[PDB]
Amino acid sequence: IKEMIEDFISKGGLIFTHSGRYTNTNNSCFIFNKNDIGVDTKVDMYTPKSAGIKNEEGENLWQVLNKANMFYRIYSGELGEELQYLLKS
DNA sequence: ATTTAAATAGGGAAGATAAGCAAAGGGTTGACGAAAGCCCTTTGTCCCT
Repeated sequence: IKEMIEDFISKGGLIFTHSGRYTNTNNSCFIFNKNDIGVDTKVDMYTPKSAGIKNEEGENLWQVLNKANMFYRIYSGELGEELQYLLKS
């Protein structure tokens, strides 16, 4: 999923768990919390115009990153530092 | 204006079953998009001659 991670970081590409776009659309205020991520915490992601890339199944990065608790699995660092550094950046 | 007070209201048995509750048709349309790129303009800012 590195070929989709670098594509999302080549775009605007922000990841948050607290935003203000759910109240007013013209906000663009994004907050990521460090003390709230757990074993089932789901996060959201923003890029301009919601541009994405499939994975030869019909899934973007958001559909991959929330299924089977993958975000904690890259976040805790059990998949190596090759993708954990890209996730932390 | 006056006009009475006491005693008591029954026990029993039943309250029917059979049949069926239609069929087609339809259920509106129009407004309520941010981020980025591109040219054009109108006015701060320094200039000379």
